[PDB]
Amino acid sequence: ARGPKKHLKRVAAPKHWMLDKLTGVFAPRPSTGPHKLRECLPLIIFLRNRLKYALTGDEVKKICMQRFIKIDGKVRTDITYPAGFMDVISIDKTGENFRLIYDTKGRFAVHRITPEEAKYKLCKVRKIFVGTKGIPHLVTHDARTIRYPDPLIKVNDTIQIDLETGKITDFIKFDTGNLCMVTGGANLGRIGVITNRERHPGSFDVVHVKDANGNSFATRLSNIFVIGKGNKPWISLPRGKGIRLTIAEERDKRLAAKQSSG
Amino acid sequence: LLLDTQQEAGMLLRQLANQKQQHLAFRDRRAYLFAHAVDFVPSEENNLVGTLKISGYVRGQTLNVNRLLHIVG
Amino acid sequence: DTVTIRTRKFMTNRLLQRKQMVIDVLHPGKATVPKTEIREKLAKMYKTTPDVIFVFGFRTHFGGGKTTGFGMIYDSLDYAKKNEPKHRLARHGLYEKKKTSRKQRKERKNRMKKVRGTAKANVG
Amino acid sequence: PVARSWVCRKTYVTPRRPFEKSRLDQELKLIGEYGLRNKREVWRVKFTLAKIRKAARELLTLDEKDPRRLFEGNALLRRLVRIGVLDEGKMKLDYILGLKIEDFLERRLQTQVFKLGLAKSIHHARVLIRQRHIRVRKQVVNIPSFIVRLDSQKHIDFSLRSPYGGGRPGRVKRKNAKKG
RNA sequence: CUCUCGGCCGAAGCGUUUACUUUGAAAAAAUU
RNA sequence: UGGUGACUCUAGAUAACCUCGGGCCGAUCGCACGCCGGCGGCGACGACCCAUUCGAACGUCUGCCCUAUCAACUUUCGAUGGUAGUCGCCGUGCCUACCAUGGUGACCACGGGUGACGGGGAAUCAGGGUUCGAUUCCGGAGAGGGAGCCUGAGAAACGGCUACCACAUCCAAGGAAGGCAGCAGGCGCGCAAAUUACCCACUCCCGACCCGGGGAGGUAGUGACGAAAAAUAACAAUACAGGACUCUUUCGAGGCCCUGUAAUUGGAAUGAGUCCACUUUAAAUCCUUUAACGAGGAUCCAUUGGAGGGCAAGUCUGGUGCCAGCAGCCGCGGUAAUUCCAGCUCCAAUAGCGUAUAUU
RNA sequence: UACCUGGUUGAUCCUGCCAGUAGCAUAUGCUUGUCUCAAAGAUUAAGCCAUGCAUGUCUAAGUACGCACGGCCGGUACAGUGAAACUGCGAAUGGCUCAUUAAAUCAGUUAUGGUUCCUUUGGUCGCUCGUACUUGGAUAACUGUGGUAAUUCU
Repeated sequence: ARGPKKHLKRVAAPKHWMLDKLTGVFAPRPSTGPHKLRECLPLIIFLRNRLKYALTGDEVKKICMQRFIKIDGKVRTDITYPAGFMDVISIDKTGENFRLIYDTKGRFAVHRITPEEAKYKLCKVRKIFVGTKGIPHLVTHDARTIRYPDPLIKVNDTIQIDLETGKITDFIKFDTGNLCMVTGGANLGRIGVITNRERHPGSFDVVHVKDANGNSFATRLSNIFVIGKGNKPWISLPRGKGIRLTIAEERDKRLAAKQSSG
Repeated sequence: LLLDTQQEAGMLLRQLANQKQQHLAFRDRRAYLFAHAVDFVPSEENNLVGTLKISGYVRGQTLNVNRLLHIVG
Repeated sequence: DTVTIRTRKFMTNRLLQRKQMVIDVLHPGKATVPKTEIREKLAKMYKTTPDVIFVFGFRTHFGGGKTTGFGMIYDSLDYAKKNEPKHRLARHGLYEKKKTSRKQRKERKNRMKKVRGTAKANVG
Repeated sequence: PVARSWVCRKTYVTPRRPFEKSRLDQELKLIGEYGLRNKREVWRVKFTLAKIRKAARELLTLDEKDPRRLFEGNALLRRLVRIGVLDEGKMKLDYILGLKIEDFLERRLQTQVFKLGLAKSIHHARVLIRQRHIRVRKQVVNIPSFIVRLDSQKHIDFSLRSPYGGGRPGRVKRKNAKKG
């Protein structure tokens, strides 16, 4: 390539979008944003495929230009604008609020939230540096750089941010005995308490996490995201409680469902 | 190729011009004429035999005058 | 008489000012129903005027009973005008497409590229 | 690059020995039993059964308490009971291997039509299906190789539009009745 | 297998080092 | 102060410097207009630098086909390393100077070949493997051949320019214009491959931007590459023919199913078609849906191969007479030809089936 | 479906090949009623190319004095829509091909503490002690004058 690519094909598109195979040749290339294109929902896919509000791209556009959609309390007119993890989508005309939280299976679930909860979101800190006349800066996974934070806050910690101000409120520190979710990899979308973190210098730090049903699993530290102080989460949790069901048990559940409602 | 419009006929002319020529073996080794205009100058009208004036293009080989000429029919 | 309209996945788009629905049409004896009739029927079901509703994409099943289409009932005619794809507005005579082919207008464009200034308006 | 799917399978394997009397005669017999168009229908059935047996084989090699063996096996048994080839008592993985070609040809629509007294012959049944006289539940079925499931078998009818079913006589009857 | 610092435990070292096996996280979709 | 596994890191203080081919420190626009003469609320363009995203670009580790009728190769012009530098966005023989004499090699270096772009994959297959991967996804490379540029964040760009070589159009004889390995289409090449069609309706992208544009893309057309489904008839009464159940010493006699011939009938059932309409659709077409017409065998007629053996099916009939020919191989033909050309009959596959080639 | 059959001899058992058999690829022959999908100038010539077309673009928001327009009410600086042209941006994507290229590309893996990065997204943008209730010079589009056989020439 001579420069940067602007196109993305439907086949090369990330799987967790749940795109078709025959509708078109091109997937909607996510605009450069606060989230990496591999692990984000574009507004179009969320609006027309998840919620079905719109049928076509034109219809999606006709909503985004009427200025109804607010992502993190700010009106975005771009249809391909990437909304990622812990991201608050607000439509005021219908009076409906959604938060993008990963499903048990590893996809973006349509998770409805109360307007009280829609006022805040959570942020993992990616880096802390001190720059220009002794001013420390947090840099979160949502690219949000916050000047003058708490000196107690270190890397890999989760902060609660009120969206109206853009300022931090209170934080959960990364420690053994805290509730987590996975943001990337094989165990994506699974929730549990941190068991034990082990350090490897010059490599990724493997973190062990125990489930609600006793299923211990591990991940990389870049993929872990703290949520709860002890056991109780700071946000609402999807219909599937984060505990990954095995296939057989899922089948059983399905059967039960079939039986109950006839 | 269909013939309905002058645009369709133009496509046809173009096709007839740029075409792989099947070289017919008999024509190539001899020298021939098609007649564009024919004039008759009788030596004697009572004889009913005279001089012919076949004007057209030579197409085969180089036409030599010493050689005989055959009119088809 | 023997025509029956049923409405399946029904949803109100308040962000589009319409009522979006799936339509099942039962017509056991006859052919596929003309759109006008179905529009009328839907109107009479949903109390509204037939002028505002649009139906599209009716595919009859093999055998010959069910027909499944999509229909949307807008709130106002103005909203319908503002939100609907323009070819579906042309099926009710609300929109008119230009009679020129693509090729012609490409040619014109390419002509007018070549000349500078006001002379772009003269060449056609 | 286009938005088209190039996925497709061949749904039969042609035999290694093209002329062996045992095989030819056997297949002929099968054909005669279940009224089929050519050898290729039989071969299709054979291929499907073979696939099933492969699936069942590649599961038995795994441990009895291996999850894959359990889940997949259960699925397969469910699928083979739901068509009506196996029995609920004999719903164990080993019994799958002891299936025959004819047991899948029995669950064909044609054969069902023949058995259920809608037709008088197998060919007659086939023709009845083709002409669009036979419906399943409410759906008119034109295809005769349509494999009838166990639950769906209890209502195979004569389709309201057909002369045998509801009414309205066909073309020949119309023609003859309008002579004088 | 263990003395050192902290809350019977976690850090500190390991253990001659591999080869081997098992497990764990990563290994783009489509295809299979 | 703060941070890594580790900084010559970030941040702090001091002395200075700061390019004129110069670095920031808004001489910009739109919307509603309102408050103690003076102050203001949203939004658009901006902007040095931080972050972030999209990336790119350089490295590490391990992983390729054939060849020894390629055994030594690399270093005068950088080969391997050191130091200092130049250049470069940065790390480095990347270049220059000065030093050292290294580096690679039968664990196959170097050289040569490849009917070699690399992967993801495909075909075949018990297990192992063998072969293919120009082809729609990722990465790479080039736009006739080489080379050098401008602008730009990003290009050594070719639907940019500049040369030379090779081609090649218009010329008023002075000059000017080129680049289909984009979509059509043509020539040529060949064993070998589609229309100068319609449309931005979807999928998406670009744009100051809900509005414009897009031979990206979609839709048709051509299409027996290949894959899926699937008609070419079914039934009844007769007349035979079998095979059965009951009764008769047996012969037989009955009403029990099944089978073809029907040079016998008989009406029913249908699609192919023909064809209003609807639907589909950007507009259409197709399919689906449906009015009417549409089936008796001289039709709405099924083909390609074969019939000695391999290998399923004729010592049938005529013709030919080691001729013509057939035959993958074994062989057939020289006057009774089961093998040739025909006729008839039969078999295999069946809307497909032969033949040549690559390969498993 | 972990499969073999004919052919060396007076006959036999062998080694052993040739031939058969089945797929899968391209071509091709004859044949072809319906219907759903569907490859398709790669192989040889990365050979040459008539013609048409494939990258252009405007909002409430950079610059309107084109009567180009119906049109305000008239000294109302600019009502509005708006051809053009300046500017900004895009054209480095996409599409096509497979000629080169053999640890080269590429893949998995790791680094950038050794660099750059349009735009988006977030931060920052009276932190400098030293005519502004508004600066200068042009140049298009326009009018008019032309040149050349001719160009997206000037």
